[PDB]
Amino acid sequence: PVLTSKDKITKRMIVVLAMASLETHKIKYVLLNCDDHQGLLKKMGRDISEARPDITHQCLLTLLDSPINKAGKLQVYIQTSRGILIEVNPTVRIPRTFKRFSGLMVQLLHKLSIRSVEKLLKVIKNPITDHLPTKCRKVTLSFDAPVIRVQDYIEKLDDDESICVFVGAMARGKDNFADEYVDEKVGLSNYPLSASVACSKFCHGAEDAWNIL
Amino acid sequence: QKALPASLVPQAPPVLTSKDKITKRMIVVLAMASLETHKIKYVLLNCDDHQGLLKKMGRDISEARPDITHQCLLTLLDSPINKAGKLQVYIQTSRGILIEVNPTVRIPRTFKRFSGLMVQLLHKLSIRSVNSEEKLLKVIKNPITDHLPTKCRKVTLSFDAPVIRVQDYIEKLDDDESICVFVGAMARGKDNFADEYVDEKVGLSNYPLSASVACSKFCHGAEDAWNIL
Amino acid sequence: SLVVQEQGSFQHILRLLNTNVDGNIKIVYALTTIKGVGRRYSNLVCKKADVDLHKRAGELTQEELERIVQIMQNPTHYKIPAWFLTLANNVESKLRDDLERLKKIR
Amino acid sequence: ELEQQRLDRMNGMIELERGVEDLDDGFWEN
Amino acid sequence: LVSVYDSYNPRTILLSINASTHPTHVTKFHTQDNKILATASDDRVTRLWDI
Amino acid sequence: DKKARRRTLRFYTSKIRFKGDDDIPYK
Amino acid sequence: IIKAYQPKLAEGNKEKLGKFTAVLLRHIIFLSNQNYLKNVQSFKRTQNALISILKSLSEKYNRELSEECRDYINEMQARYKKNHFDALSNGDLVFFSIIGILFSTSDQYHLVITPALILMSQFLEQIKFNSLKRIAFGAVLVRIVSQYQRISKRYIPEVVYFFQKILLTFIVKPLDFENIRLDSYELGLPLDVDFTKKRSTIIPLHTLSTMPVDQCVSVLLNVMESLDATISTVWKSLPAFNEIILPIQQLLSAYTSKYSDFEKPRNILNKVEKLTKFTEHIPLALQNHKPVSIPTHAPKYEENFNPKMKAQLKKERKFTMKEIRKDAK
Amino acid sequence: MLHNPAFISNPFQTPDQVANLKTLKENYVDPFDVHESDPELTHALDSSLWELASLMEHYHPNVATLAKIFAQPFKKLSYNMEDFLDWNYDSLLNAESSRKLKTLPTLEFEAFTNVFDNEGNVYLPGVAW
RNA sequence: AUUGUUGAUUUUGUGGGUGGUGGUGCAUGUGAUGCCCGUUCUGGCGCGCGCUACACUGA
Repeated sequence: PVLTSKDKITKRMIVVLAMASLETHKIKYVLLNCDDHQGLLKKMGRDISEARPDITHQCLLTLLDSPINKAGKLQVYIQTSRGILIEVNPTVRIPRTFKRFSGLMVQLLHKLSIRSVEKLLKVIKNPITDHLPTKCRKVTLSFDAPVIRVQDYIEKLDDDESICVFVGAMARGKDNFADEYVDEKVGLSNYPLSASVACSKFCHGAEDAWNIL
Repeated sequence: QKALPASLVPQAPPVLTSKDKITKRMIVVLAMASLETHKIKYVLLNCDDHQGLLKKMGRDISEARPDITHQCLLTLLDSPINKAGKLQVYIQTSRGILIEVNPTVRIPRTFKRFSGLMVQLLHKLSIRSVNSEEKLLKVIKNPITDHLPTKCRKVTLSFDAPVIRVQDYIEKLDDDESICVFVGAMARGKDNFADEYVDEKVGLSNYPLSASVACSKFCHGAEDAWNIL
Repeated sequence: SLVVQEQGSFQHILRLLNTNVDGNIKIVYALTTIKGVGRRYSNLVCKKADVDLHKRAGELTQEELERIVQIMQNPTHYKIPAWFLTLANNVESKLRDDLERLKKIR
Repeated sequence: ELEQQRLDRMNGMIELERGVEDLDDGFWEN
Repeated sequence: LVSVYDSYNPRTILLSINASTHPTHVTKFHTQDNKILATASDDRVTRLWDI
Repeated sequence: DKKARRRTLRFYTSKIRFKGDDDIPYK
Repeated sequence: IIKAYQPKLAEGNKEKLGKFTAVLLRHIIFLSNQNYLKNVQSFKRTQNALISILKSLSEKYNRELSEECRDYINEMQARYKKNHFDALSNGDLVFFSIIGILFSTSDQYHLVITPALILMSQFLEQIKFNSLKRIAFGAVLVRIVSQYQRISKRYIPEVVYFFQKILLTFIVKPLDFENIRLDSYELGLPLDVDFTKKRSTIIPLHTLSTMPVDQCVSVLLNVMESLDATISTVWKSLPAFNEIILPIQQLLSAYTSKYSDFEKPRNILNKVEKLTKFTEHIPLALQNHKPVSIPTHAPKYEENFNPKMKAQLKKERKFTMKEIRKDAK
Repeated sequence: MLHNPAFISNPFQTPDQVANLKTLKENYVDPFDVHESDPELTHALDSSLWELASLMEHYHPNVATLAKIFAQPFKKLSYNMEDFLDWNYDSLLNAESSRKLKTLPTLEFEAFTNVFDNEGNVYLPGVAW
């Protein structure tokens, strides 16, 4: 079955791509980029370092393509830097190229929902907690936090309970985006990790722990 | 009772190079990579950006996707196994060009800047650091078997092949040896690109997988197998 | 139990003329790293300072180091010999005019 | 906010937001 | 590092061995047997090498 | 005695990274 | 004076109140120096009222107050260099307290606190403490530095040094503490002291100028009440708690042996074995560093790849020569 | 002395190794003798330097930073003693005034009713006017 | 005081409220509507030969 925010009983593995840098801008509305639009972001007065929606695209490609998502045990959420929360249907097959992805998100941010002829991507109302399962472990990815084995962590976790991870899609920043929601922060490797790698690691561990294969 | 090492300052592990054959490592070969240029300036051909040109060439535009090799390189080079200096990557373009990737390279994250790098590489035959103290991407001579380690295990990622646990497979494998996986960066095709080099073919998941996911799924087993963390 | 060597320990790194010089390197070729100091100039400075060229840079004692600095800063005082220490665009325009003239003839 | 700032200053945040390690340049030399 | 040179031939190095990362203060050839060389280091282990 | 040893240690003294998703510098 | 010179009434009143903030502080310390035992209640009404006013000024004129605070710390240091303890007065003890009220003590670096904390620690270590007045002055200082570190809980070695000699001072040696250097062997308590009556542990500041056994005992109880607080808040966390407390166990052990009825050392003592029992004293491990990754170097390349003029001049001559030669032939 | 590698915990270590490590912790005793006069017999090499760890919490910010060096890799070859020997309390205060970096004075949001105790909130209990 | 002669319209010091000829949709214009957040000029090679290096069999 396709896991959805309405269902709260089934054990699942939620990923929240916090601090996602997805914004539309019109000179026509277009998804902002660190390289395609440099002068424009200067005019908006922001840093061009944190103008990277490609980070959020790569995370979705690895998350949606993982074997666990094929098994229907994963659903993704995106918390934009502006505070816009987006729910991603597990069944969606987002565009592989980035330019087609940028065209898809800009449709999303204005139309507030993408429908197919279930909304494949739907903008929802914050806070995240209302949508997350009733019984769930919340963690964040921190370089400073102690390193743990993801296989052991999920195994010692309960069976009726689910796991949320707030992966930071920013290029650089303090790991306090999800601090008030979360109860603990855990490190995943001694070396600093990219957002795409981190969710792929945490994806691979769940598959070994739950024998998704 | 054992005395401590004289110097405990952490040192970066050696950067693996094709010259060194003794050390155990992870070789990943992105076979059937689609990397080719053309004068318009020279541009790395894409399936979407340039559709007429590939029709003029007569080559199918299904098999004109360098973005797959871009995605496979980011996940391979950003993996912890690379950070431990236990992984080196090769790319066999469909045209027959072999590219050796220095583990130390930091390829551009956006695809637009990645394409500008490859035309430089495919013409100048090399890429140098910004500080200019090594070559980060150098085109090398075929066949690949010469560059591989003297004691090395070869395999391909075939969907039809029996599913194995990448963890059990590396653990049961010897210690002086090393492992090559011929990943197909092509979107679709017969898994016979590396048949002449490899000895067997293995499947990793019963479901079909993307190339980036298939290689990332394989390395994470190697890290847990070798305790890389 | 108490043995103190008069000359001193081997210096892995040294600071001469606001430059870091490795001890492992020989004196002449370690001093070459200083800007404005070449191979022959460093050899001559060592010869004037009366330092055995076979020594390593770390092996140098103090007084030899001040002596080298003093020789370098005042080369004349220690008798270091003095010897040791639009139109093209117009031509191009003429060429272009001539080339146009040839194109005119042909 | 005031509580958070006090914790940050407790851990070395110096308001001119530098750090305590910054103050330790040239201190012992002179 | 313990280094073995041919006497009267400083240039060529017959054998170079890295006994330990700590200093090697004593390196003595075995008197009865020519093949084996002894090294004692600040590692506090006196390894017995063979050329 | 401080001045004498202050002189000696002058020669002893020696005056004087991409991570995560950092992108290579633009130009 | 504040009301008559608010900032709005005229230009320049911010500076006038800024200087008045400094002048008010010098008045608060000045009054404390003056003798006030006759009318302690009246003094207590004015002194705290002025401090409450000074707090309001600091919210707007901390910069003017900070400069006066740092000047006074220099003045106390300068007077200490020539007169030693004779320079010190009750005003300094009051001054160090006001700074805690008006400034954030729990900062790793602060303009006013850090000079104050260095200056205070100098007294706890340099001053002789060879009289009951001098020990009582030090007993107040330990309380101030303890309140400075009421959140930070940083380690002050001078407090350890101060507690050792004061505890040994009132037992004079027993011939078992030769590593502790005393500055007066004639302050020992007599064996007839009851140590069961209820003696006030509070040290009033006006009594210091007057400064027998009862005063000695009251000062002693205050010092030990600070010792009990320091153990339970600061030292227990430090890895070297066992090493820090070991000399103090012996001193408190002497008090119990010499005065069986006396209970305070036993309560501090019984607490101490309880801490040492629970705490795990394992070897430390500090050189465990995270592995360093292989380097990462960015690639050099041209954004629009292309497969001085004297060279260009020569290049054009070559083509012009070739045309001429073909034309001539 | 600065660190015993046998006491470090590894996430990959097996459950038996965890049990073995726990027993090792329970049985440890510091062997350093403070009364022994022979420096070759004090068993200091078998002990550990807990005392330098505590100095990382010293109230003075710069002394704490120096103490933290033992927690950092030993890259420096040596430290110039002459730059640390002749310091006094006076020099520390003078050095504090002649600080290269100038900071802003902060204030305390917590409020105390009375500075001294009587003979709501008291800043110095145990001291009276 | 100040305007450009004029007459309290301004100026100065100290505090201080404001996103608003803002958009974009929703409900028969209206909504204590949801959602977010300018002005005028001045410039703009392809195909071929030969030689030298990339060190210790060397400098």
